[PDB]
Amino acid sequence: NYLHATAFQGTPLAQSVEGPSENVRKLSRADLTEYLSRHYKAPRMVLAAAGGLEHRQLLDLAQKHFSGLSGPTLSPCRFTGSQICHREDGLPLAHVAIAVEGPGWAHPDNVALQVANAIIGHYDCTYGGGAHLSSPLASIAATNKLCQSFQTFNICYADTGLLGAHFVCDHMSIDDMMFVLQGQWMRLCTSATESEVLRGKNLLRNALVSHLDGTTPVCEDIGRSLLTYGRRIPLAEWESRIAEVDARVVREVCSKYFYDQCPAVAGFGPIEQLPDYNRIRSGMFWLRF
Amino acid sequence: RWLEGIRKWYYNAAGFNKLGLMRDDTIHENDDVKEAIRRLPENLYNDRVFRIKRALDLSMRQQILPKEQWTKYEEDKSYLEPYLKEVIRERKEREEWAK
Amino acid sequence: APTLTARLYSLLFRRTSTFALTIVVGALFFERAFDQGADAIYEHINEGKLWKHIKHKYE
Amino acid sequence: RQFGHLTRVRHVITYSLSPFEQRAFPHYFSKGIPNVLRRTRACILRVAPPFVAFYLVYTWGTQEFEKSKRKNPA
Amino acid sequence: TNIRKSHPLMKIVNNAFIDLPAPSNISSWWNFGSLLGICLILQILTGLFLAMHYTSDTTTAFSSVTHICRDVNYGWIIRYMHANGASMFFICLYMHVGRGLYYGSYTFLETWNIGVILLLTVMATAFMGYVLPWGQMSFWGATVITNLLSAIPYIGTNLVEWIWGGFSVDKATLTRFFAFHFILPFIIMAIAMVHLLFLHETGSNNPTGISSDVDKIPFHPYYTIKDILGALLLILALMLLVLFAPDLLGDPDNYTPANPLNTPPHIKPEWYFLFAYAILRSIPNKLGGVLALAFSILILALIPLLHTSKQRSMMFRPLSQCLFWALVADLLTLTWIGGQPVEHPYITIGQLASVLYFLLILVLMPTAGTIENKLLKW
Ligand code: HEM
Ligand code: HEM
Ligand SMILES: CCCCCCCCCCCCO[C@@H]1O[C@H](CO)[C@@H](O[C@H]2O[C@H](CO)[C@@H](O)[C@H](O)[C@H]2O)[C@H](O)[C@H]1O
Ligand SMILES: CC1=NC2=C(CCCC2)C(=O)C1c1ccc(Oc2ccc(OC(F)(F)F)cc2)cc1
Repeated sequence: NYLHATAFQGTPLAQSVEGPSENVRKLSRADLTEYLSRHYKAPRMVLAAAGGLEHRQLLDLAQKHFSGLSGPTLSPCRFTGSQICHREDGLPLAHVAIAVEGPGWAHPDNVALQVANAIIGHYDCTYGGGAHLSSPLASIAATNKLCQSFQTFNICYADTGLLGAHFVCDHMSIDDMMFVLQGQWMRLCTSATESEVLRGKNLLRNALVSHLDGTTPVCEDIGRSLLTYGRRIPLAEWESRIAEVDARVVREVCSKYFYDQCPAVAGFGPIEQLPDYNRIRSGMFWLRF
Repeated sequence: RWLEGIRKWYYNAAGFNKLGLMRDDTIHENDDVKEAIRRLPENLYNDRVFRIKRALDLSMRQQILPKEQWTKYEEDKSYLEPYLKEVIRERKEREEWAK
Repeated sequence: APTLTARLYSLLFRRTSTFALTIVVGALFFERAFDQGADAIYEHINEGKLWKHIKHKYE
Repeated sequence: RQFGHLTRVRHVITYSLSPFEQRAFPHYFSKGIPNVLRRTRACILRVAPPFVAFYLVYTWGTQEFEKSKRKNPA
Repeated sequence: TNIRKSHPLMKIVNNAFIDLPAPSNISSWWNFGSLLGICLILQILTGLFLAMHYTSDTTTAFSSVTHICRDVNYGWIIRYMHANGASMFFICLYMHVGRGLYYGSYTFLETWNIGVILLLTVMATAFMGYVLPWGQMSFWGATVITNLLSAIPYIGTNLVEWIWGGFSVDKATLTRFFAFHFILPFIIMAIAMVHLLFLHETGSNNPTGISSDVDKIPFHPYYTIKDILGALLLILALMLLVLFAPDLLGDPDNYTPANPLNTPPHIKPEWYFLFAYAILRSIPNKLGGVLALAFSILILALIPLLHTSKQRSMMFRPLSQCLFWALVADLLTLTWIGGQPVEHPYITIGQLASVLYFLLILVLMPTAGTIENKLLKW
C-alpha cells in the first residue's frame, strides 16, 4: 500500500483499495448507488465461464438475465522516484518493497520481464534448495541468511505498473539484501547468459501452464484477459513470445526499465539499516558497462 | 518570583522552542541522563525521539517552525525531572555506601 | 525529436564506458579552447605591455 | 556503531523525492533571501558587538599612537 | 555481502569514510577537519618538492630558496603555495578549534586532547619552517623565541644552547631545524589518524549539542560531496593568495638574508603566533611572560574541566554566545597588538586584552554557564 502511495503519488493509483477510515465511516448509500451506475456498465463488464458447458448456452443465459445492464476514462499515472519510510523498531522483522515503473498490461516487453523476474525468482526460509538454488540471489540469501523471504513481482496496471521485488529480513540485513538484489538487476541488464535465460523461459512456460489448472483460475484468466488485453491470449501464443526471448532480449528489455532509473522504495518496521535513497539510486547503475 | 521576567526573556532568547523542543530535550547526555532516558515510558520516550528528529531536521535546513508551533514557556513540562532526580539520588547513595 | 539533454544522455551518458570516453575527448577540446580563449583575454588586457607584443621591434 | 545499531525509534514516517524528480534550487532567492535575513537578525547582536568594540579600540589606539609621536606645543 | 566490508584494507575505508553514520545537520564548521587533512597533504607534497631543491647549509640556504623561485620550473608556485598553505593551515586550525569551543565538541576528551597535541605539533613545525629561508625575520624570530627558554631557573641557559647546538642560532641550528621540520609532518599524520580513531568511537557532535543517533545519514554521498565543495573553496582561498597576493600574509624583512649584527625594526613571528606573542609581552617579568605564553595554548586542555552548562552547545545559550564572540574579538585584538611596537597605547591595550583572554576562559564563561542554568531552573 505504501509502495503504490509513494510510486503513484498525487493520482488515483496512490489510493488504497479499501479507502481511508474517514471515507468508510461517512460513505452514504447515495454514494454507493451513484458509484455503481457510473462504473458497472455492460461494455466495462465480462461474463466468463469455464468447465462443462456449451458456449451457446452461456450466451443465451446472459441474454436472459444480463440484458438490463446499461451502456469515465482513466488518466495516465505519473510515477515518482520516491521513498516512504515508516520506521517502527518495535516490530521484529523489516519489510522492504522496491520497484521501477513497469510498462503496463498491453506491452509485449512484459513477457521478457517475466523471464527476467523468473531468473531472479523468489525464496523463503522453508525452501528445499538452499545453496544449490539456481537463482544467485536465492543461493546467496539462503547461505548467508540475509532474508527470511523475497519475491520479484512485475505488477501491471493500464498505462503503467510496479516492477521490482519485496523482501522480509533481519534488521541487520537490509543493506546486504538491497545490494545483492540491485546487483542482480544490474547483472541481467549488462550480462545475462543464454542458459540462465533458457531457465527463466522454462520457469515461465511452466508457471503459466500449471497455474491454469481447474476451472476457477481458467475462468478468471478469461474474465480479466478480456478486460486487460481485449482477448484471451492462447497458450500457444504465450509460448511463441517466450521462445522469441534470448539473452540479448533480456539484457535490452531489463536495461530499459531497470538500468539508471529512479525506483520507488517502501520500508516498514526496524528499518534503520534500509539504505539512503541516493545510495539505492546509485545502485541502479554500474561504473563499467 | 521577580526574576520570572528574565526567565521568560531568556527562554525565548535561548530559542530551542523555535525548533519545537522542550528544555529536557536540550540536556547534554551524561551517564545519569542516559539512565533517566532509558527509564522513560514508551509515550514520553517516542515524543522525545520525534521532537529531536524534528529539531535536527530543522537545524539541517537552517530554518525554524512557525511561531504558533513554538514551545510556549508556560507549556514546557519538565518531563525528565522525576526520572533524573531519582537516578542521581540513587548514585549518591552508592557513592556514600562506598565510603 | 526528444530534447537536447536527452540526446546527450542516450548517446553519451548512459553507458559509463561512453561517459568516460566523452569526458576524455571533452577535456582535450576544453583544454585547447579554454587556454587559447583565456590567453586572448589576458593579452588584450595587457596590449603592448608584453614581450610577445614588443618582440617585432628587435627582429 | 553500524547503521541498524544506533538507537530505537518508533512511529516516524519519512517521505522523500528522487533527486532526478526535483530541482536543485527550489525558490532559491524567493525563500532564501528572507531566511538569510532572519538568520542574520537572530545572531547580529551576539556576533557584531565585540567586533564593533575591536574596530573602536583599534582605530582609537592607531591614531593615539600617531598623536603621541607628534611634538607637543611646549 | 560486498568486498567493501570484507577486505581488511577496504573495511577500514568503508567504516571510517563511506558508511560512516554522520549527523544529518552538521554545518560548515565541520568541513575544517577535512580541510586540515588537505592542508597537511598539501604541505607534505609541496614541501617534499621544495626539499628536492633546498639546502640547510647557512651560506647556501637563502640562495637555494630564491633559486627555487627563479630557476626551478614552477618552483615559485610551489614555494608560495607552501608558504600560504601554512597560513591556510592555521586559518583552518583556529576555525576548527572555535567550532569545538562553541559547540562543546571538547567533551570528546581524547579526541580533544589529541587535538591539543596536533595543534602544538603544527605550531612546532611552522615555527621551524619559517626559519628555513634564513632571512632576517627567520633568524631574529628564531633567536628571540628560542632564547625565552633561558628564563627557566638552573637549566634554562644550557637548554637553549643545546637546542641551538652552539652559542647562537647558527649552522647546526638550521640543519637540525630542517631535519625536525621534515619529520614532524609525518608524526602529525600519525597523531591525526589516532585523532580520528577516537572520534569514530563516538561519532560526530552537531550544532544542536543534542544527540543525533535518531537522524544519521551515511557519509557518502552527503558529506563526500560537501567536503569536495569545501576543498574547492580552500583551493580558491589558497590560490587567491598565491596568484594575486603571495606576500600579503608574510613580512618583507624576510627578503633580505639573515644578518647576526643588523637587527630588523620590529621583530615578530608569523601572524598565527601574534596573539600569544602579545600575551608574552603583557607580563613585565620574562619567566612570567614565558609561562603565560605557554599557558595561553595549554589552557585548551583545561577547557573541558571548566564546562558548567547543562546544555552542551552554545546554540541555546545567548550569554555564552556573546562571551564567545568577545573571546574571538579579543584574540583578533591580541593579533593586532602582537604586530605593534612596544609603546603607548599598545602596551596597555595588550595588557587589558591578555587579562580579558584568561578572564573570559577561566571566570566569565564558566559563570555565564551557571547563570544560564539558573535561568532555566537547572
Ligand atoms: C592537523 C590537525 C587536525 C586534523 C587533521 C584534524 C582532523 C579532524 C577531522 C578530519 C575531524 C572530523 C571532521 C570535523 O568535524 O571537522 C576532526 C574532528 C575534531 N577535531 Fe580535529 N583535527 C586537527 C586538529 C584539532 C585540534 C587542534 C583540535 C582541538 C584543540 C581538534 C579537535 C577536534 C574535535 C573536538 C573534533 C570533533 C568535532 C565534532 O564532532 O563536532 N582537532 N578533526
Ligand atoms: C604542517 C606541515 C608543514 C608546515 C606548517 C610547514 C610550514 C612551513 C613554512 C611556514 C615555511 C616557510 C615558508 C616560507 O616563508 O618560504 C616552510 C618552509 C619549508 N618547508 Fe615546510 N611545512 C610543512 C611541511 C613540510 C614538509 C613535509 C617538508 C618536506 C618534506 C617541508 C619542507 C619545507 C622546505 C624545504 C622549506 C623551505 C622552502 C621554503 O621556504 O618555502 N615542509 N614550511
Ligand atoms: C588625563 C586623562 C587621561 C585619560 C586618557 C589616557 C591616555 C593618556 C596618557 C596617560 C598615561 C597612560 O598610561 C600609560 O600606560 C602604560 C601601560 O600601563 C604605560 O606603560 C608602563 O606601565 C606598565 C605598568 O604595568 C609597565 O609594565 C610598563 O613597563 C611601562 O612601560 C605607559 O608608559 C603609560 O603612558
Ligand atoms: C574521517 C571523517 N570523519 C568524519 C567527518 C565529518 C562527519 C563525521 C566524522 C569527515 O569529514 C571525515 C573526513 C576526513 C578527512 C577527509 O579527507 C582526508 C584528508 C586527509 C587525510 O589524511 C590524514 F590521515 F588525515 F592525514 C585523509 C582524509 C575526508 C573526510
